[PDB]
Amino acid sequence: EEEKIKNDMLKYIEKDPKIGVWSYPAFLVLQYLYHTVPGFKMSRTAKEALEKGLKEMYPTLFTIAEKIAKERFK
Amino acid sequence: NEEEKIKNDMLKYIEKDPKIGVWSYPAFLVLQYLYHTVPGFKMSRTAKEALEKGLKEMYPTLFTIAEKIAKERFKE
Amino acid sequence: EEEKIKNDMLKYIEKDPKIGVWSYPAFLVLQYLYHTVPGFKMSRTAKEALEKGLKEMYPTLFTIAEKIAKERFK
Amino acid sequence: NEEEKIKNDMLKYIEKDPKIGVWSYPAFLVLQYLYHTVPGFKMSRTAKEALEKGLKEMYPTLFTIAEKIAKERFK
DNA sequence: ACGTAGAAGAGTCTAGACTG
DNA sequence: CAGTCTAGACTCTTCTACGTA
Repeated sequence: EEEKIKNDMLKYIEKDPKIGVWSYPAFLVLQYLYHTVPGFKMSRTAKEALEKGLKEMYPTLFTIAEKIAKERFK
Repeated sequence: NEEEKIKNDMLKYIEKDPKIGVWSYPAFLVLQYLYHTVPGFKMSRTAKEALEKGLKEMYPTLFTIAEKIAKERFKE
Repeated sequence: EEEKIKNDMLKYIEKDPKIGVWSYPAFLVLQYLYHTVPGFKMSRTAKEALEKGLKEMYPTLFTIAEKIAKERFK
Repeated sequence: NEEEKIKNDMLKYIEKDPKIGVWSYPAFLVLQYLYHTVPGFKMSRTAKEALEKGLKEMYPTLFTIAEKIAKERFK
Protein backbone atom coordinates (compact mmCIF):
# COMPACT_ATOMS: atom_id res chain seq x y z
CA GLU A 1 0.00 0.00 0.00
CA GLU A 2 3.08 2.18 0.45
CA GLU A 3 3.54 2.35 -3.34
CA LYS A 4 3.10 -1.46 -3.60
CA ILE A 5 -0.26 -0.90 -5.39
CA LYS A 6 1.83 -0.32 -8.52
CA ASN A 7 3.09 -3.89 -8.84
CA ASP A 8 -0.36 -5.26 -8.02
CA MET A 9 -1.76 -3.59 -11.14
CA LEU A 10 1.22 -4.61 -13.32
CA LYS A 11 -0.25 -8.12 -13.33
CA TYR A 12 -3.26 -6.81 -15.30
CA ILE A 13 -1.69 -4.65 -18.05
CA GLU A 14 -0.86 -7.56 -20.38
CA LYS A 15 -4.56 -8.14 -21.24
CA ASP A 16 -7.27 -6.19 -23.09
CA PRO A 17 -8.62 -3.29 -20.93
CA LYS A 18 -12.27 -3.90 -21.81
CA ILE A 19 -14.93 -2.62 -19.38
CA GLY A 20 -18.56 -3.56 -19.96
CA VAL A 21 -21.13 -1.15 -18.54
CA TRP A 22 -24.91 -1.68 -18.49
CA SER A 23 -26.88 1.54 -18.02
CA TYR A 24 -29.97 2.83 -19.76
CA PRO A 25 -29.35 6.59 -19.15
CA ALA A 26 -25.75 6.62 -20.39
CA PHE A 27 -26.60 4.39 -23.35
CA LEU A 28 -29.44 6.74 -24.30
CA VAL A 29 -27.21 9.82 -23.94
CA LEU A 30 -24.41 8.34 -26.05
CA GLN A 31 -26.74 6.82 -28.64
CA TYR A 32 -28.78 10.02 -29.01
CA LEU A 33 -25.60 11.98 -29.68
CA TYR A 34 -24.43 9.27 -32.12
CA HIS A 35 -27.63 9.78 -34.12
CA THR A 36 -27.66 13.59 -33.98
CA VAL A 37 -24.05 14.82 -34.27
CA PRO A 38 -21.99 13.43 -37.18
CA GLY A 39 -18.62 11.92 -36.45
CA PHE A 40 -19.61 11.12 -32.85
CA LYS A 41 -17.47 8.40 -31.26
CA MET A 42 -19.55 6.90 -28.45
CA SER A 43 -16.98 4.64 -26.81
CA ARG A 44 -14.22 7.27 -26.72
CA THR A 45 -16.49 9.79 -25.01
CA ALA A 46 -17.63 6.96 -22.72
CA LYS A 47 -13.95 6.43 -21.94
CA GLU A 48 -13.69 10.15 -21.19
CA ALA A 49 -16.77 10.05 -18.94
CA LEU A 50 -15.80 6.90 -17.10
CA GLU A 51 -12.22 8.04 -16.50
CA LYS A 52 -13.43 11.44 -15.27
CA GLY A 53 -15.87 9.96 -12.76
CA LEU A 54 -13.61 7.15 -11.62
CA LYS A 55 -10.68 9.58 -11.13
CA GLU A 56 -13.05 11.33 -8.71
CA MET A 57 -14.22 8.29 -6.74
CA TYR A 58 -10.71 6.77 -6.27
CA PRO A 59 -8.20 9.62 -6.76
CA THR A 60 -5.06 7.87 -5.46
CA LEU A 61 -5.68 4.62 -7.34
CA PHE A 62 -6.50 6.43 -10.57
CA THR A 63 -3.35 8.54 -10.29
CA ILE A 64 -1.23 5.39 -9.87
CA ALA A 65 -2.98 3.61 -12.75
CA GLU A 66 -2.62 6.67 -15.01
CA LYS A 67 1.10 6.83 -14.22
CA ILE A 68 1.54 3.17 -15.16
CA ALA A 69 -0.51 3.57 -18.35
CA LYS A 70 1.34 6.68 -19.54
CA GLU A 71 4.79 5.23 -18.83
CA ARG A 72 3.59 2.25 -20.90
CA PHE A 73 4.15 3.98 -24.26
CA LYS A 74 6.75 2.04 -26.27
CA ASN B 1 -40.24 21.34 -31.07
CA GLU B 2 -39.63 22.54 -27.46
CA GLU B 3 -36.52 20.29 -27.33
CA GLU B 4 -38.64 17.26 -26.63
CA LYS B 5 -36.95 16.10 -29.79
CA ILE B 6 -34.49 14.60 -27.30
CA LYS B 7 -37.12 12.43 -25.59
CA ASN B 8 -38.63 11.28 -28.89
CA ASP B 9 -35.19 10.32 -30.21
CA MET B 10 -34.22 8.46 -27.04
CA LEU B 11 -37.47 6.48 -27.11
CA LYS B 12 -36.15 4.77 -30.27
CA TYR B 13 -33.54 3.03 -28.09
CA ILE B 14 -35.34 1.65 -25.05
CA GLU B 15 -36.00 -1.76 -26.64
CA LYS B 16 -32.24 -2.42 -26.97
CA ASP B 17 -29.73 -3.72 -24.45
CA PRO B 18 -27.84 -0.70 -23.01
CA LYS B 19 -24.34 -2.18 -23.22
CA ILE B 20 -21.45 0.29 -23.50
CA GLY B 21 -17.97 -0.95 -24.32
CA VAL B 22 -15.01 1.05 -22.96
CA TRP B 23 -11.29 0.58 -23.70
CA SER B 24 -9.26 2.35 -20.99
CA TYR B 25 -6.04 1.08 -19.40
CA PRO B 26 -6.25 3.31 -16.27
CA ALA B 27 -9.91 2.60 -15.53
CA PHE B 28 -9.43 -1.12 -16.14
CA LEU B 29 -6.46 -1.33 -13.78
CA VAL B 30 -8.29 0.61 -11.07
CA LEU B 31 -11.32 -1.68 -11.35
CA GLN B 32 -9.15 -4.83 -11.41
CA TYR B 33 -7.13 -3.85 -8.33
CA LEU B 34 -10.39 -3.06 -6.54
CA TYR B 35 -11.83 -6.43 -7.61
CA HIS B 36 -8.79 -8.37 -6.44
CA THR B 37 -8.33 -6.49 -3.14
CA VAL B 38 -11.81 -5.81 -1.74
CA PRO B 39 -14.21 -8.67 -0.95
CA GLY B 40 -17.37 -8.94 -2.99
CA PHE B 41 -16.48 -6.11 -5.35
CA LYS B 42 -18.71 -5.53 -8.37
CA MET B 43 -16.51 -4.17 -11.17
CA SER B 44 -19.28 -3.38 -13.64
CA ARG B 45 -21.33 -1.70 -10.92
CA THR B 46 -18.50 0.70 -10.07
CA ALA B 47 -17.83 1.24 -13.76
CA LYS B 48 -21.49 2.14 -14.27
CA GLU B 49 -21.34 4.62 -11.41
CA ALA B 50 -18.15 6.29 -12.64
CA LEU B 51 -19.44 6.49 -16.22
CA GLU B 52 -22.81 7.92 -15.14
CA LYS B 53 -21.07 10.46 -12.91
CA GLY B 54 -18.73 11.71 -15.63
CA LEU B 55 -21.44 11.55 -18.29
CA LYS B 56 -23.79 13.62 -16.15
CA GLU B 57 -21.02 16.17 -15.64
CA MET B 58 -20.16 16.46 -19.34
CA TYR B 59 -23.78 16.29 -20.60
CA PRO B 60 -26.06 17.61 -17.84
CA THR B 61 -29.20 18.35 -19.89
CA LEU B 62 -28.94 15.22 -22.04
CA PHE B 63 -28.28 13.00 -19.04
CA THR B 64 -31.13 14.50 -17.01
CA ILE B 65 -33.66 13.79 -19.75
CA ALA B 66 -32.13 10.32 -20.19
CA GLU B 67 -32.39 9.59 -16.47
CA LYS B 68 -36.01 10.70 -16.55
CA ILE B 69 -36.83 8.42 -19.47
CA ALA B 70 -34.91 5.54 -17.86
CA LYS B 71 -36.62 5.63 -14.45
CA GLU B 72 -40.01 6.34 -16.03
CA ARG B 73 -39.91 3.73 -18.81
CA PHE B 74 -38.55 1.05 -16.44
CA LYS B 75 -40.68 1.10 -13.29
CA GLU B 76 -42.92 -1.92 -14.04
CA GLU C 1 -14.61 -22.62 -64.56
CA GLU C 2 -16.74 -25.66 -63.71
CA GLU C 3 -16.53 -24.78 -59.98
CA LYS C 4 -12.82 -25.49 -59.94
CA ILE C 5 -12.66 -21.81 -58.98
CA LYS C 6 -14.91 -22.75 -56.05
CA ASN C 7 -12.15 -24.84 -54.45
CA ASP C 8 -9.53 -22.31 -55.54
CA MET C 9 -11.38 -19.70 -53.45
CA LEU C 10 -12.03 -22.03 -50.49
CA LYS C 11 -8.26 -21.91 -49.89
CA TYR C 12 -8.52 -18.24 -48.87
CA ILE C 13 -11.67 -18.25 -46.69
CA GLU C 14 -9.67 -19.03 -43.54
CA LYS C 15 -8.24 -15.48 -43.34
CA ASP C 16 -9.44 -11.94 -42.70
CA PRO C 17 -11.17 -10.33 -45.72
CA LYS C 18 -9.20 -7.07 -45.40
CA ILE C 19 -8.83 -5.08 -48.65
CA GLY C 20 -6.72 -1.94 -48.45
CA VAL C 21 -7.69 0.75 -50.98
CA TRP C 22 -5.99 4.14 -51.47
CA SER C 23 -8.24 6.49 -53.42
CA TYR C 24 -8.48 10.27 -53.04
CA PRO C 25 -12.03 10.57 -54.51
CA ALA C 26 -13.44 7.55 -52.65
CA PHE C 27 -11.79 8.64 -49.40
CA LEU C 28 -13.05 12.20 -49.79
CA VAL C 29 -16.65 11.09 -50.40
CA LEU C 30 -16.58 8.69 -47.46
CA GLN C 31 -15.08 11.31 -45.14
CA TYR C 32 -17.48 14.02 -46.29
CA LEU C 33 -20.43 11.78 -45.53
CA TYR C 34 -18.85 10.83 -42.18
CA HIS C 35 -18.75 14.54 -41.22
CA THR C 36 -22.15 15.65 -42.53
CA VAL C 37 -24.63 12.78 -41.99
CA PRO C 38 -24.79 11.41 -38.42
CA GLY C 39 -24.21 7.72 -37.90
CA PHE C 40 -22.41 7.24 -41.23
CA LYS C 41 -20.44 4.00 -41.25
CA MET C 42 -17.67 4.73 -43.75
CA SER C 43 -16.26 1.24 -44.26
CA ARG C 44 -19.51 -0.67 -44.58
CA THR C 45 -20.68 1.63 -47.38
CA ALA C 46 -17.19 1.26 -48.85
CA LYS C 47 -17.81 -2.50 -48.67
CA GLU C 48 -21.17 -2.02 -50.40
CA ALA C 49 -19.52 0.08 -53.13
CA LEU C 50 -16.69 -2.38 -53.74
CA GLU C 51 -19.13 -5.30 -53.85
CA LYS C 52 -21.29 -3.31 -56.30
CA GLY C 53 -18.20 -2.63 -58.42
CA LEU C 54 -17.00 -6.24 -58.54
CA LYS C 55 -20.51 -7.55 -59.19
CA GLU C 56 -20.28 -5.63 -62.49
CA MET C 57 -16.69 -6.58 -63.44
CA TYR C 58 -16.64 -10.27 -62.42
CA PRO C 59 -20.33 -11.21 -62.19
CA THR C 60 -19.76 -14.98 -62.41
CA LEU C 61 -16.80 -14.81 -60.03
CA PHE C 62 -18.72 -12.64 -57.59
CA THR C 63 -21.83 -14.85 -57.77
CA ILE C 64 -19.81 -17.94 -56.85
CA ALA C 65 -17.91 -16.16 -54.07
CA GLU C 66 -21.25 -14.86 -52.76
CA LYS C 67 -22.77 -18.34 -52.60
CA ILE C 68 -19.70 -19.50 -50.69
CA ALA C 69 -19.75 -16.53 -48.28
CA LYS C 70 -23.47 -16.95 -47.56
CA GLU C 71 -23.21 -20.68 -46.98
CA ARG C 72 -20.11 -20.12 -44.78
CA PHE C 73 -22.38 -19.26 -41.78
CA LYS C 74 -23.27 -22.93 -41.25
CA ASN D 1 -21.66 29.24 -50.53
CA GLU D 2 -23.82 27.88 -53.33
CA GLU D 3 -23.56 24.05 -53.07
CA GLU D 4 -19.81 24.64 -53.39
CA LYS D 5 -20.13 23.79 -49.69
CA ILE D 6 -19.17 20.19 -50.50
CA LYS D 7 -15.86 21.27 -52.00
CA ASN D 8 -15.04 23.37 -48.92
CA ASP D 9 -15.73 20.38 -46.66
CA MET D 10 -13.67 18.06 -48.86
CA LEU D 11 -10.64 20.37 -49.07
CA LYS D 12 -10.36 20.05 -45.27
CA TYR D 13 -9.50 16.34 -45.76
CA ILE D 14 -7.12 16.36 -48.74
CA GLU D 15 -3.98 16.48 -46.57
CA LYS D 16 -4.78 13.08 -45.03
CA ASP D 17 -3.66 9.62 -46.10
CA PRO D 18 -6.68 8.55 -48.20
CA LYS D 19 -6.91 4.99 -46.87
CA ILE D 20 -10.05 2.83 -46.85
CA GLY D 21 -10.19 -0.55 -45.10
CA VAL D 22 -12.89 -2.88 -46.37
CA TRP D 23 -13.96 -6.19 -44.78
CA SER D 24 -15.97 -8.57 -46.98
CA TYR D 25 -15.68 -12.28 -47.76
CA PRO D 26 -17.13 -12.16 -51.32
CA ALA D 27 -14.88 -9.38 -52.61
CA PHE D 28 -11.83 -10.71 -50.77
CA LEU D 29 -12.30 -14.17 -52.28
CA VAL D 30 -12.78 -12.70 -55.75
CA LEU D 31 -9.71 -10.47 -55.58
CA GLN D 32 -7.64 -13.37 -54.23
CA TYR D 33 -8.73 -15.80 -56.95
CA LEU D 34 -7.83 -13.19 -59.55
CA TYR D 35 -4.48 -12.54 -57.83
CA HIS D 36 -3.43 -16.18 -57.89
CA THR D 37 -4.86 -17.06 -61.33
CA VAL D 38 -3.71 -13.94 -63.22
CA PRO D 39 -0.05 -13.24 -64.19
CA GLY D 40 0.86 -9.91 -62.63
CA PHE D 41 -2.57 -9.14 -61.20
CA LYS D 42 -2.62 -5.70 -59.60
CA MET D 43 -5.43 -6.48 -57.05
CA SER D 44 -5.23 -3.26 -55.08
CA ARG D 45 -5.42 -1.27 -58.27
CA THR D 46 -8.42 -3.46 -59.06
CA ALA D 47 -9.99 -3.00 -55.62
CA LYS D 48 -9.57 0.76 -56.02
CA GLU D 49 -11.08 0.65 -59.50
CA ALA D 50 -14.14 -1.27 -58.32
CA LEU D 51 -14.56 0.93 -55.23
CA GLU D 52 -14.32 4.21 -57.16
CA LYS D 53 -16.78 2.81 -59.71
CA GLY D 54 -19.29 1.75 -57.08
CA LEU D 55 -19.04 5.07 -55.25
CA LYS D 56 -19.62 6.92 -58.51
CA GLU D 57 -22.81 4.91 -59.05
CA MET D 58 -23.94 5.50 -55.47
CA TYR D 59 -22.91 9.11 -54.78
CA PRO D 60 -22.47 10.56 -58.29
CA THR D 61 -22.51 14.23 -57.24
CA LEU D 62 -20.12 13.69 -54.34
CA PHE D 63 -17.88 11.57 -56.55
CA THR D 64 -17.73 14.17 -59.33
CA ILE D 65 -16.69 16.92 -56.94
CA ALA D 66 -14.16 14.66 -55.23
CA GLU D 67 -12.65 13.53 -58.55
CA LYS D 68 -12.50 17.18 -59.63
CA ILE D 69 -10.54 18.18 -56.53
CA ALA D 70 -8.41 15.00 -56.85
CA LYS D 71 -7.30 15.80 -60.40
CA GLU D 72 -6.91 19.43 -59.31
CA ARG D 73 -4.54 18.60 -56.42
CA PHE D 74 -1.27 18.20 -58.38
CA LYS D 75 -2.08 19.24 -61.97
C1' DA E 1 11.54 12.95 -50.11
C1' DC E 2 7.29 9.47 -51.55
C1' DG E 3 2.75 7.14 -53.58
C1' DT E 4 1.29 3.28 -52.60
C1' DA E 5 0.88 -1.92 -51.53
C1' DG E 6 0.16 -5.08 -48.14
C1' DA E 7 0.31 -6.08 -43.11
C1' DA E 8 -0.53 -4.97 -38.46
C1' DG E 9 -3.17 -3.43 -34.50
C1' DA E 10 -5.38 -0.30 -31.02
C1' DG E 11 -9.95 0.00 -30.40
C1' DT E 12 -15.56 -0.54 -31.28
C1' DC E 13 -19.78 -1.96 -30.41
C1' DT E 14 -22.64 -5.45 -29.98
C1' DA E 15 -23.12 -10.46 -28.70
C1' DG E 16 -23.47 -14.26 -25.67
C1' DA E 17 -22.44 -17.90 -22.23
C1' DC E 18 -22.95 -17.21 -17.36
C1' DT E 19 -24.09 -15.59 -12.37
C1' DG E 20 -27.02 -13.59 -9.00
C1' DC F 1 -34.31 -13.03 -15.93
C1' DA F 2 -30.91 -7.77 -15.36
C1' DG F 3 -26.60 -7.38 -15.47
C1' DT F 4 -21.35 -9.56 -15.91
C1' DC F 5 -17.30 -9.59 -18.24
C1' DT F 6 -14.99 -11.22 -21.72
C1' DA F 7 -14.93 -12.49 -26.86
C1' DG F 8 -15.15 -11.43 -31.66
C1' DA F 9 -16.15 -9.36 -36.37
C1' DC F 10 -14.97 -5.45 -38.05
C1' DT F 11 -13.36 -0.11 -38.11
C1' DC F 12 -10.21 2.76 -39.33
C1' DT F 13 -5.89 4.43 -39.17
C1' DT F 14 -0.83 3.80 -38.69
C1' DC F 15 3.45 0.97 -39.99
C1' DT F 16 6.93 -1.21 -42.86
C1' DA F 17 9.49 -2.21 -46.85
C1' DC F 18 9.93 -0.39 -51.35
C1' DG F 19 10.62 1.28 -56.25
C1' DT F 20 8.90 6.31 -57.38
C1' DA F 21 8.30 6.60 -66.21
